[PDB]
Amino acid sequence: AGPVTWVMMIACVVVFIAMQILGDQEVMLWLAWPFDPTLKFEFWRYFTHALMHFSLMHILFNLLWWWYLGGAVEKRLGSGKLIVITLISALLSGYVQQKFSGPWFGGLSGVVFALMGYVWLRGERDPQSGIYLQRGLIIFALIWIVAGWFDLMSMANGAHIAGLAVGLAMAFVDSLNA
Amino acid sequence: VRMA
Repeated sequence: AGPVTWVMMIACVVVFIAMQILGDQEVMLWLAWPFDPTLKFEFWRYFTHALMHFSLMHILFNLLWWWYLGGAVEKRLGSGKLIVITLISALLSGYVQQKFSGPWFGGLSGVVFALMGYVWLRGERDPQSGIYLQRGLIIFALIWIVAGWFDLMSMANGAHIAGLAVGLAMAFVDSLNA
Repeated sequence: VRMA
């Protein structure tokens, strides 16, 4: 699909590949959310946590959803919209994951859960936009959230709910200005 | 580590 969808899939592959050459921990040291307030002005970390994945199914499953839902947002709502959904959601989901469990997390699923929230609510309140999420996925999303609450694995439950929430809020606002 |  779009330039933004694709730029983000290449970033996560490039970072994934570095984690394989350098090791996770080495890459985490630089891209993870600030663990020590001294690092708080290293601004990229509020975002870069999103680019890290820790297995191949981790990256594939995330890029999958990201491709499907992100491309749909870019295709219909434009690249500027997708950028804004990505940035605010990586930041806010990172922020809440950190409060939940500290700064050692990564993945794009926070941004994905925002996308699922946006695509579903926007598709429900403003079907005129031309996106919508099929119920089969809104059930898979729901199963996915709660399957993190019970852990059989190691999910970022603060990221999922925070991202999810962000995507419903952004979608609500956007379906008023419609 | 946790996976978002």
